[PDB]
Amino acid sequence: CMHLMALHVHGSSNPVGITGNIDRLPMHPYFIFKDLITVFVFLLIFSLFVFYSPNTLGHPDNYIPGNPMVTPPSIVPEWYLLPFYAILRSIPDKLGG
Amino acid sequence: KYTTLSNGVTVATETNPAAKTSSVGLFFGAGSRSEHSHSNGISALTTNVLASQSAKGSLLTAKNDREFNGIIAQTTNDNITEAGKLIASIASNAVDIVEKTDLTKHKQYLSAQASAVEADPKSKVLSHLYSSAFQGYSLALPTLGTTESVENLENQDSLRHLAKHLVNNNTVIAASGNFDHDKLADAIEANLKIAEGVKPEIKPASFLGSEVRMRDDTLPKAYISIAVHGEGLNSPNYYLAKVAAAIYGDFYLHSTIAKFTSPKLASIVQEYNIVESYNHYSKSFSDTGIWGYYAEIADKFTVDDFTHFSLKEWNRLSISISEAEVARAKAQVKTALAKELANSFAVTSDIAEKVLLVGHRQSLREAFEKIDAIKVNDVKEWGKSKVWDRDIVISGTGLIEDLLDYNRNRNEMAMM
Ligand code: HEM
Repeated sequence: CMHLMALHVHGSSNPVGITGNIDRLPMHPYFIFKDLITVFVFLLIFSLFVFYSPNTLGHPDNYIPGNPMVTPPSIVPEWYLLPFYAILRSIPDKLGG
Repeated sequence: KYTTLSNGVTVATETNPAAKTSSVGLFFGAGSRSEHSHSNGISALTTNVLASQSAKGSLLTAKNDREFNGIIAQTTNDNITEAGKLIASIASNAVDIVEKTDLTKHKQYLSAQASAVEADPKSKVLSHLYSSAFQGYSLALPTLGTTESVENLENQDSLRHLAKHLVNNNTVIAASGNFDHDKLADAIEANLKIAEGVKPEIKPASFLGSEVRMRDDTLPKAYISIAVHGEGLNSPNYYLAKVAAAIYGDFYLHSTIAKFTSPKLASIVQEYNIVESYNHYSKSFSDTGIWGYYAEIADKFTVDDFTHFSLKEWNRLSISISEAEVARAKAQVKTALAKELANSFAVTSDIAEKVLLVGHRQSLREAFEKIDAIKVNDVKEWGKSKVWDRDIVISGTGLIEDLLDYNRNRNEMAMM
């Protein structure tokens, strides 16, 4: 909500970068029906994942109940946190990491 | 009363003993609608040249309408016959008058007029609305032409225009006032001598929903206009279209009756003073029309609110118009028709327009009888057919930043 307030105070930018004030459009007939294209594409891909191969993004080892006495061969976060995890390992010092 | 003289020209007169002044004029159809982009404004220039001739005491004026043109010689009743001869002469020597004419001065006059219609905000808005609505066809052209096209006209162009359009089959002598019709007809017959020719084919035109925005932020108001494909002079809904327009009627915020005018839109727009003024109209051409409103909004932040409320009130046309509104509209349209037909100049112009463009003129009593036959269900049927959910043409001049683009206003035409 705070994000949307800070967006509404000054509006959104443009692919051209220049000021949009010269030509601005309402949102109900425009960019709500573009929002619907984007939403339905999102849901279509989301269905291709959820219904078909839903565990592709996850890691199989997560289906083995947690056991502190046996560490798995490798520890990786869920995919979207992998970059930062990599950074964490790039720095030797733990505090540095 | 009608009399077809020799040459086949028709003299149509509406004589009334109570007329204050008399008028007689020759109209030869073929206004701007008969022109094309390169030679636009030639009809107005030719009519101005003819009307600039010596008046012999009468008042010779040019008409310059969209679809027809003519020269009208107003004069007191007893002088009418003389005026008759005058215009007859002016039209029997039209080619000579044009040839001997230095079009310079007349062209600066016509350019001044064309600038005038491009400065008066309502004239500019309505001209742009007509141009965009019928874009691609001759009917889109200005009545008086553009400043760019007027300066490019020459005598040979006017001569060709006269030869094509100033023919017996395409010309009518209209008259009104207090005089004997036979005397005027005889006086004109002895003096009228114009070339033979077939009535020029009237060019086609088709409405096209469109939007034109001349946003000038330097103006003090927002002059907008919104209209749908109306009813032409031929359509039997003509008076029905006028009744539908009058249902919403006029409004001027600063007028005393602004707080008491019947139309619901007037009461709606005065709550926050959304609009400064507006007027609903049903412009009717020979075969097509524009039915809508013009409006001037002072507060630049309320153009969208006015458009929303006006189009909602239009939506009411097909659902919820009451017998009170229909009766008021009928009475107001009858009164407006009778007002438009008081001045002898207006009566002559009306006779010429009708006789040229529809061939027959319905007397005022016949028009009253036709209007009084309208019921509320007829108005709602017309609203369903022509107003409900039909494409609109829009125009705006200044401070129209708040005039939301087409789709908003167009979708307002069908939401309940
Ligand atoms: C639930 C998460 C979020 C929501 C619902 C959200 C909401 C929105 C919305 C509705 C817009 C306008 C549409 C658009 O410009 O794409 C927008 C734009 C934006 N998003 Fe977000 N946002 C979220 C997270 C983020 C994050 C994490 C960042 C950056 C770290 C971010 C940066 C921006 C910026 C800078 C804009 C303005 C774009 C522009 O004006 O060009 N947003 N956001």
